[PDB]
Amino acid sequence: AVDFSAHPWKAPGPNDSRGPCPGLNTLANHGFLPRNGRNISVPMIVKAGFEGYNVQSDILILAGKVGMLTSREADTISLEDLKLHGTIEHDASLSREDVAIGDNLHFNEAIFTTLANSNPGADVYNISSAAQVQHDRLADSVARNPNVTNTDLTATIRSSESAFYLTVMSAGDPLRGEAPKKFVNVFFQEERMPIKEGWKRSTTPINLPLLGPIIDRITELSDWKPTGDNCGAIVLGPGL
Amino acid sequence: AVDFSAHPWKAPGPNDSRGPCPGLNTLANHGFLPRNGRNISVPMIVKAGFEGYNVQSDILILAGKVGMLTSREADTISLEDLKLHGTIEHDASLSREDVAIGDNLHFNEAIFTTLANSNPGADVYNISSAAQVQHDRLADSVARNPNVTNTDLTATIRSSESAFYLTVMSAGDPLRGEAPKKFVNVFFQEERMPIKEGWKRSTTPINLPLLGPIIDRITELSDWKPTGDNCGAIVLGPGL
Ligand code: HEM
Ligand code: HEM
Ligand SMILES: *[C@@H]1O[C@H](CO)[C@@H](O)[C@H](O)[C@H]1NC(C)=O
Ligand SMILES: *[C@@H]1O[C@H](CO)[C@@H](O)[C@H](O)[C@H]1NC(C)=O
Ligand SMILES: *[C@@H]1O[C@H](CO)[C@@H](O)[C@H](O)[C@H]1NC(C)=O
Ligand SMILES: *[C@@H]1O[C@H](CO)[C@@H](O)[C@H](O)[C@H]1NC(C)=O
Ligand SMILES: *[C@@H]1O[C@H](CO)[C@@H](O)[C@H](O)[C@H]1NC(C)=O
Ligand SMILES: *[C@@H]1O[C@H](CO)[C@@H](O)[C@H](O)[C@H]1NC(C)=O
Ligand SMILES: CCCCCCCCCCCCCC
Ligand SMILES: CCCCCCCCCCCCCC
Ligand SMILES: [Mg+2]
Ligand SMILES: [Mg+2]
Repeated sequence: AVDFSAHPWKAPGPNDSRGPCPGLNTLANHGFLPRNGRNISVPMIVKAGFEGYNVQSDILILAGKVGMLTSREADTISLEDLKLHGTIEHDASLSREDVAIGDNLHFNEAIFTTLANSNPGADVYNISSAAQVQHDRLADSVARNPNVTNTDLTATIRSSESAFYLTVMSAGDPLRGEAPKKFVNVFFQEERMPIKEGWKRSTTPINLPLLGPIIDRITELSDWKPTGDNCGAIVLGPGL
Repeated sequence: AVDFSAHPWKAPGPNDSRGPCPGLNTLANHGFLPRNGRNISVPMIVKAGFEGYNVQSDILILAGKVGMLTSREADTISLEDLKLHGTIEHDASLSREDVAIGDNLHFNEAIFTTLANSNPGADVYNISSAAQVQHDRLADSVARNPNVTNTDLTATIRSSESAFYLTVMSAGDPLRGEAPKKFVNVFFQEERMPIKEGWKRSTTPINLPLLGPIIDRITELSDWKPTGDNCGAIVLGPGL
């Protein structure tokens, strides 16, 4: 049985590995993944994402094995390894800076302002607000980053990530594609499960069939267009 | 200290998974990897390649983790999974057909004829013969396959594979970049270590520093040019 009371939030120490992903960082901060953020396998991620968020193995195996490429080890990563630019890590993040013009690893409040201020007049973020934020964040990178990369692949990953915050931090059925701002804000700003605030793990499995139409709708509403190269080539390992 | 008498060749049975790679197939056929070809992890590949061939973890971790993408499992593959087109598997193979116009999985004697007939008048294959074979195999694909994919990435993989047969099946120092035809022919045709024929595991470690200049020289001598977009994008998982 999973006992959330047995999984308290603790702030990471200075030598606990944390990465650019709030999903995995939050799992580590609650001990669903190792609190040190090290020696993490795809099986560990699969189990952690299921226990913490009811996210299913389909998306976690797919994403997990791509993430494994970022380390030099046979079958594990440190969470910090995931910052490797151009494997999964991309420009026009929701809460991090572009690597060419800043820190692509740590939560940045100034970047996060765009998301925080989205969906004015409501107490939830939803698909249309998520799309607007993606549009605005990409425009910011195009304006300010002379090395900006924007491809079909980065755009899809970005929509996947928005679909994650909308589903995993939902109050009701994750199908609805909306999440309380108070929950999503805690998730990004503190990398904590907002238990005190009333959040509970989804009782509905979050899998590719559920996420797919949400992802596609976020993309559609974001008014995304190709801007240049558009080759969806990933970096296959570190130090190439 | 490896005892190859403890690792006899046995023909694969009808339920044994085999893939497009003679290196891994041969390891399975000698029980360095599971003879059934199933539930193979990157650690297993690292250990197997070391024990069988003296191939080091640098190349096997890098290649292994890319290979893991081809399955639906968290941290293992079946050898047959590696046939997934556009992850590692490519057009203009040495011993398989292009997927668009034939069987990209099984050894094909007619394809192998080009390699078998290379370096006429010597009893070895070497860097210049390997380069000629790559040139000729690519020309064949460009002639006969309207869907040919030929990129910096596929060209590098192809030269890596040639460097592998030249080094792993060598008689003396793998550094020399030459291997007896009688050894290489058995390797491809029977997916067997040619022990009876006089082959022994290299006493020199085969790693990226050793392979790199061989790879680069094969490419240089092959009179290579890209096709089309030259997009080095890999397929990130099955059933996309
Ligand atoms: C399934 C539960 C997970 C959730 C809820 C989740 C959530 C998120 C969110 C919301 C972001 C966007 C952060 C931003 O734009 O500032 C993100 C980024 C990221 N995630 Fe995850 N994630 C999960 C699993 C994974 C897995 C399994 C990996 C393994 C590769 C991963 C790797 C990353 C990376 C590398 C980024 C940085 C992308 C970027 O913004 O540049 N995530 N994740
Ligand atoms: C252990 C030492 C290795 C050797 C000596 C070796 C040798 C070879 C050779 C010679 C080929 C070319 C076959 C051809 O063109 O017909 C090949 C193809 C291939 N190898 Fe390996 N290999 C090794 C390790 C690996 C590993 C670790 C992976 C992935 C886990 C891998 C995946 C492949 C794939 C997918 C192909 C097919 C590429 C193609 O021809 O389309 N190999 N290998
Ligand atoms: C990582 O985890 C594996 C599996 O539990 C263990 O055998 C190994 O000793 C660990 N390595 C480190 C760095 O602690
Ligand atoms: C998101 O919320 C806003 C404000 O409540 C609303 O106007 C908009 O239609 C919503 N979008 C979706 C897709 O539910
Ligand atoms: C980034 O862009 C600048 C300005 O065009 C250029 O000088 C530099 O070489 C680029 N760097 C990369 C990472 O390609
Ligand atoms: C082993 O491989 C089979 C398919 O051949 C798969 O169903 C099974 O889950 C695998 N198990 C693991 C996790 O190694
Ligand atoms: C090959 O290319 C043609 C033309 O671009 C395309 O219609 C077809 O679907 C492709 N695939 C195969 C394997 O024939
Ligand atoms: C390969 O062998 C042939 C025939 O012996 C020889 O002409 C050629 O120079 C050799 N090339 C290399 C790279 O040693
Ligand atoms: C954090 C999300 C990572 C997801 C990686 C792969 C999913 C994206 C779309 C599917 C693969 C890309 C080719 C269509
Ligand atoms: C199976 C052999 C190679 C497949 C993956 C190679 C990874 C990308 C190549 C870049 C560096 C390796 C050789 C120079
Ligand atoms: Mg980023
Ligand atoms: Mg092939």
